[PDB]
Amino acid sequence: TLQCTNYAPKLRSMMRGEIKNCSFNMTTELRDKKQKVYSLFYRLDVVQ
Amino acid sequence: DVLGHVRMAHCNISKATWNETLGKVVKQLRKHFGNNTIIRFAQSSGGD
Amino acid sequence: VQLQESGPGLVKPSETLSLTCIVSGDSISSSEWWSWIRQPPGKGLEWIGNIGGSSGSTYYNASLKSRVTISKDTSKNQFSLELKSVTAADTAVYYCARSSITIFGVVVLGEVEDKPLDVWGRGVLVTV
Amino acid sequence: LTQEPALSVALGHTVSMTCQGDSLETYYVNWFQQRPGQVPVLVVYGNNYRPSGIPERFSGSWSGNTGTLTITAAQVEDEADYYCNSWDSSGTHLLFGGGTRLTV
Ligand SMILES: *[C@@H]1O[C@H](CO)[C@@H](O[C@@H]2O[C@H](CO)[C@@H](O[C@@H]3O[C@H](CO[C@H]4O[C@H](CO)[C@@H](O)[C@H](O)[C@@H]4O)[C@@H](O)[C@H](O[C@H]4O[C@H](CO)[C@@H](O)[C@H](O)[C@@H]4O[C@H]4O[C@H](CO)[C@@H](O)[C@H](O)[C@@H]4O)[C@@H]3O)[C@H](O)[C@H]2NC(C)=O)[C@H](O)[C@H]1NC(C)=O
Ligand SMILES: *[C@@H]1O[C@H](CO)[C@@H](O[C@@H]2O[C@H](CO)[C@@H](O[C@@H]3O[C@H](CO)[C@@H](O)[C@H](O)[C@@H]3O)[C@H](O)[C@H]2NC(C)=O)[C@H](O)[C@H]1NC(C)=O
Ligand SMILES: *[C@@H]1O[C@H](CO)[C@@H](O[C@@H]2O[C@H](CO)[C@@H](O)[C@H](O)[C@H]2NC(C)=O)[C@H](O)[C@H]1NC(C)=O
Ligand SMILES: *[C@@H]1O[C@H](CO)[C@@H](O)[C@H](O)[C@H]1NC(C)=O
Ligand SMILES: *[C@@H]1O[C@H](CO)[C@@H](O)[C@H](O)[C@H]1NC(C)=O
Ligand SMILES: *[C@@H]1O[C@H](CO)[C@@H](O)[C@H](O)[C@H]1NC(C)=O
Ligand SMILES: *[C@@H]1O[C@H](CO)[C@@H](O)[C@H](O)[C@H]1NC(C)=O
Repeated sequence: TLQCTNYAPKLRSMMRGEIKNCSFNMTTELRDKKQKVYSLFYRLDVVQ
Repeated sequence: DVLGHVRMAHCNISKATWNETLGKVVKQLRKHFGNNTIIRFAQSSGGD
Repeated sequence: VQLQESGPGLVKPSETLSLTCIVSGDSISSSEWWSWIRQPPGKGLEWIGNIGGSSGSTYYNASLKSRVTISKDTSKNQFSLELKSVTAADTAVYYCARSSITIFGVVVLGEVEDKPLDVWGRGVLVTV
Repeated sequence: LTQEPALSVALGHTVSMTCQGDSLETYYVNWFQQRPGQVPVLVVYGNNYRPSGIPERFSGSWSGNTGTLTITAAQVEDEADYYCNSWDSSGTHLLFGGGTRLTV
């Protein structure tokens, strides 16, 4: 599960809403740990 | 991160070159569809 | 670019006020918004309304809208504000101003930014 | 829009003037300065851009649903009313704060 917001909330070009800033836990090298990763995704690759 | 403004990807085609290319295509289509047939081009409709 | 304004100055209650904004060194037909702003001595800068310089589209202040008309004359590069039923609340300094649009990318893709009030005129003080 | 009615700072000290509203999620805060009796000017616009002619002391931030104008080491020439100006969410170009009275 990703938690996402808009990358550029104040943008009026055709790119408004196209890039989302998503947060997720992922995995790490050791099975006991988790991390927090922030990354940008394109709207076309992410489903609500 | 985006190191500057967020801009949309795009492609440029010269208008005069395309207009001549398309006219040539129309002439070759007329050879199969008729000298007095109207040849219209339109964008793709359905699908992904 | 410089902006200048003129008008009747003192009017009586229920009379209609007509203010004219003129420009120096510009052309109103550009893709810029032109606006009128009201500032009475005890308040801040309260927008009156605006008109698009290139298209004629207008917006108005909803509490004022029904009694205010804003128009532009492409000829002579001029704007005017027509305010009906002028009352004591209108004893304020009137300003004309222009917005501008900056460009960082492709114009046809909307890759522009707003700069809402780049140049201000000196304004005129009216009384009622 | 709501903003601090007044701020009092010693000469030579930095100030931070903050405005808040609902439309600031989608619009940038445009900071204006009006010295009493003078024509107002634009101080900060868009994505923290500075118009030519404004000293480097004036800068700001649009984080969250607020906007902040920071004047580093405020000078006597900066004594003016300051206003946080932005557009309304309906598209109407008016949403304007009461103004902050800055005394140095
Ligand atoms: C397909 O074809 C289209 C055209 O149909 C073409 O679009 C054009 O793209 C270029 C960018 O590659 C656009 O160029 C921009 O134009 C604006 C406006 O130009 C005015 O001002 C300049 C000032 O030099 C005049 O020379 C000009 O004649 C106009 O009066 C410029 O403002 C842009 O400059 C900014 O970005 C530059 C990036 O290199 C910066 O170097 C420059 O300093 C400007 O910086 C911005 O950011 C700064 C941040 O600090 C800020 O301080 C600045 O104030 C400013 O905000 C840039 O030159 C051109 O306008 C587009 N044309 C149209 C019609 O949209 C596509 O590129 C083309 N694509 C392909 C693949 O072929
Ligand atoms: C254009 O629209 C704006 C609203 O966006 C109108 O502004 C409002 O004007 C009234 C009249 O003065 C303000 O009420 C007063 O507020 C002060 C606050 O210090 C208070 O002391 C007074 O007793 C009175 O309550 C109101 O606050 C203000 N609202 C804003 C600025 O958001 C404006 O009047 C309209 N213009 C015209 C010509 O009608
Ligand atoms: C995605 O959003 C998060 C916040 O929700 C950004 O992380 C913040 O970045 C600012 C600096 O701009 C820091 O001051 C905050 O402390 C950060 N918050 C957290 C929780 O780390 C993150 O940078 C955004 N992604 C991108 C690519 O900019
Ligand atoms: C990551 O996991 C923690 C639990 O350890 C959870 O509270 C947090 O919401 C998760 N992050 C996301 C983005 O779901
Ligand atoms: C593509 O770029 C070349 C330069 O590398 C230029 O000569 C040509 O005209 C460009 N084509 C279009 C359609 O812009
Ligand atoms: C070019 O475009 C125009 C658009 O009106 C069209 O009428 C014309 O047939 C096209 N082809 C040529 C060769 O001009
Ligand atoms: C179309 O015109 C060509 C001449 O360019 C002619 O040879 C051909 O027979 C014509 N076809 C019809 C169906 O009229």
